[PDB]
Amino acid sequence: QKAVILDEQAIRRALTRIAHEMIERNKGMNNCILVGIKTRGIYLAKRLAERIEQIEGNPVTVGEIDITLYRDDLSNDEPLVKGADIPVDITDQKVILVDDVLYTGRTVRAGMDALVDVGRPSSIQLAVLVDRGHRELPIRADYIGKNIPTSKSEKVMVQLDEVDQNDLVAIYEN
Amino acid sequence: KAVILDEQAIRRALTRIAHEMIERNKGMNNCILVGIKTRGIYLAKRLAERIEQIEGNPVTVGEIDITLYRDDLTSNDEPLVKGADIPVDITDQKVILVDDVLYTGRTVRAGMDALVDVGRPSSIQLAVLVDRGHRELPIRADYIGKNIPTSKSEKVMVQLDEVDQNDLVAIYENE
Amino acid sequence: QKAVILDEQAIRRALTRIAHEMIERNKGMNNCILVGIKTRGIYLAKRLAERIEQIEGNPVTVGEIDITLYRDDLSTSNDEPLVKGADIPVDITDQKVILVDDVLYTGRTVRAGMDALVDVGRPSSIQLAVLVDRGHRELPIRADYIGKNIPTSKSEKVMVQLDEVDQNDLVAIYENE
Amino acid sequence: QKAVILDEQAIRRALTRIAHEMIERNKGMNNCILVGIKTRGIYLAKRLAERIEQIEGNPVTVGEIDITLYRDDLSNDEPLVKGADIPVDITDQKVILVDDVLYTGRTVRAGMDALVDVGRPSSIQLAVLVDRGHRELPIRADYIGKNIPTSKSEKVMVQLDEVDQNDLVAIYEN
Ligand SMILES: Nc1nc2c(ncn2[C@@H]2O[C@H](COP(=O)(O)O)[C@@H](O)[C@H]2O)c(=O)[nH]1
Ligand SMILES: Nc1nc2c(ncn2[C@@H]2O[C@H](COP(=O)(O)O)[C@@H](O)[C@H]2O)c(=O)[nH]1
Ligand SMILES: Nc1nc2c(ncn2[C@@H]2O[C@H](COP(=O)(O)O)[C@@H](O)[C@H]2O)c(=O)[nH]1
Ligand SMILES: Nc1nc2c(ncn2[C@@H]2O[C@H](COP(=O)(O)O)[C@@H](O)[C@H]2O)c(=O)[nH]1
Ligand SMILES: Nc1nc2c(ncn2[C@@H]2O[C@H](COP(=O)(O)O)[C@@H](O)[C@H]2O)c(=O)[nH]1
Ligand SMILES: Nc1nc2c(ncn2[C@@H]2O[C@H](COP(=O)(O)O)[C@@H](O)[C@H]2O)c(=O)[nH]1
Repeated sequence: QKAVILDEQAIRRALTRIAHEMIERNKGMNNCILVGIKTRGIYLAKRLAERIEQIEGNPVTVGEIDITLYRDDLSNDEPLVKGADIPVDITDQKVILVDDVLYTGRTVRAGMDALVDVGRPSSIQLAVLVDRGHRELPIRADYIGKNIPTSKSEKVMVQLDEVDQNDLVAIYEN
Repeated sequence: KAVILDEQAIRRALTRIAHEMIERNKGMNNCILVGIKTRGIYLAKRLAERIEQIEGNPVTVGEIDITLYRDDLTSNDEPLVKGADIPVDITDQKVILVDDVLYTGRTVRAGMDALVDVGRPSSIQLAVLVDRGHRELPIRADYIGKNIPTSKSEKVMVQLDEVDQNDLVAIYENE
Repeated sequence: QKAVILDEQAIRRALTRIAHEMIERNKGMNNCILVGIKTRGIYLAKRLAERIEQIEGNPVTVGEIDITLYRDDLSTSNDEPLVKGADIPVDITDQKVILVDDVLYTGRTVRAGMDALVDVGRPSSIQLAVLVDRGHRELPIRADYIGKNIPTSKSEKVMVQLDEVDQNDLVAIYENE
Repeated sequence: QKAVILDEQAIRRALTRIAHEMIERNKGMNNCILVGIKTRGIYLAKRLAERIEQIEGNPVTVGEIDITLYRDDLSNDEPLVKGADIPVDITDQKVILVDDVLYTGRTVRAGMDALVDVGRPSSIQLAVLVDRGHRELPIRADYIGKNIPTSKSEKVMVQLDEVDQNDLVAIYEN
């Protein structure tokens, strides 16, 4: 069992709204790059970029960051960057990280630290489809599809058509 | 004096708000916009046109007019409804009130009451271009163009093309 | 079957924090009156008043509002809270009034309370403190002071127990039925 | 000058309220340490620690992080950690960073990086007296004395008695 929170239509409308928020807050998307985290983040980033191209008429560059969980186990797991593929110079550019779910914030901090270390973007923003709460760092998403309250024993399933052959956000037990 | 939104920023805020309204109401079926006073009504019409463009269905726009009444002896004026024109039945429908500036919240409270003498809507939401803070009632906007905390000794000037021949939001010293 | 969200200590901490937020935002609680809604709101208001008296050294006046649900459109359609009585022992004109309730949900109860106060007096402002905000607002109303956000799903509600009313202090979420 | 925002009394009330928030959210402040950034942050952390102990009778440890702005030209400056004095093991502990003003977020990110790398706290929170907006990273304060959006062309003056012989927060055109 699992409670469906967003269906395909609700995902589409949240992403469309997010695109218009990005255009609003960046005053056009000139000099902005989207960088998706991991598989689902990258597909979200591509969906946003296509939407923005359609709205403004200019392409938006999309990069990728890969992040993987390392364990003791010996426990605090640690996400570490395994690779980045960003096809343009980010220095003095606005970078928007994109991910499916925000939870502790540790994945984004790794992504942020990587970008800040390797380039000097003028700013880094964050867009997520879901914020599930329970942050363990002072990190917040600038753009949020849906706030989904959860308990620690719950997990959010994000399905995307490209990866999963369904567009759906649902909450489930472990 | 600061300019806070220029014409382009106003347009992008209203476009975003339209998409927010479609999102949260899951399509703007069974949802009506009601504008407060002159500028709110024009903002409501702008939002309605945008929504029609996005979803392909018209959205009904109503109007509420609200006048300030005053007593003798900074404060104590009371906004009262002086007319409403809502062209459809609002009972069991979602209504979104629309205004330019949220300040004390007293004007919205007068509008919220009025709505309830014309239908029992299933819910009432509020969209404003600017929230300037200093609420005197527990009222909040659900959709906000720009959140702009101000001092009591400041004022927000909202100009709209339909009324003022220019689109702008700026803050100036009340003094 | 319920999850305890706040125990007696966490309720005390939230209310203590709320008292300090009130003092901060009102820059002292001079010319402020607390008005509790229904039974549990009133007891919360009294607790908050006692705390504020302790912090600032001056008593805070507490009033009461009673509010009851009426039905039926007779077609079922949404119930309407109406004010049944109010006991406010001082003049509120030009005073700050803080409404106090246990749980904020649609906002309709507070709108009735607010409409009443604004009608019969002309306070300089009205604020709202609640122990719990459960979400699902149907009106543009928010609490100024909030003990705990406890979002509820469709089948859930929030149980609030207070020592004065329930012989125990606890906030828990439960499945209705 | 352009505006006062907090006088002494307001600073005292905001810090008292913050202390109560910290007791509430951390359920007492057991296994929680405050770390002040730079001179003014450290004085704020000390005021908060003293208040917290008075409320429930439990002492709070205060550490210090020093952070200096490095420049590449004589507006992309970089705050770097110059020193830290953390007097207890922070592994599996909650840490609260404390500063006077949050602006771009880059100072906090440097401080965070300094903690997260050199201890493994269970979480890191942030308390500030003023949030002045214009963030350039997805960083937010958990505790805020006063939320004060500003233009890039104004500065926030924070005066604290320990240093400045006056308590005040004000905005200045600069
Ligand atoms: N689908 C899903 N991903 C999660 C969930 N919690 C964490 N994640 C994954 O882990 C990262 C977020 O976790 P955090 O690092 O913020 O704790 C994201 O890359 C996300 O894909 C969840 O509840 N559901
Ligand atoms: N244009 C402008 N209108 C204001 C301002 N403050 C209040 N108002 C107007 O008065 C109403 C809101 O004031 P409130 O009733 O919320 O105090 C709105 O209808 C708005 O048009 C302001 O600072 N600028
Ligand atoms: N950026 C900026 N904000 C101001 C100025 N004056 C007032 N404000 C904003 O409005 C609030 C004023 O609230 P007051 O305490 O004056 O009622 C401040 O907290 C701040 O957020 C100003 O000169 N510049
Ligand atoms: N104990 C409790 N009371 C509730 C709950 N939901 C609504 N209420 C009660 O109903 C009123 C608020 O409901 P509203 O009018 O905001 O929909 C309050 O007076 C409160 O006592 C809940 O989940 N638990
Ligand atoms: N007093 C003051 N300090 C500031 C201001 N802007 C940044 N800072 C200092 O710089 C840090 C925050 O800047 P950030 O790194 O967030 O851009 C804090 O350590 C703070 O003391 C300001 O406007 N006034
Ligand atoms: N109240 C007030 N806020 C200001 C003033 N100047 C700037 N701000 C705040 O700072 C924000 C950003 O300023 P901007 O970066 O757009 O110049 C404005 O949206 C506004 O909230 C001012 O003179 N008074």
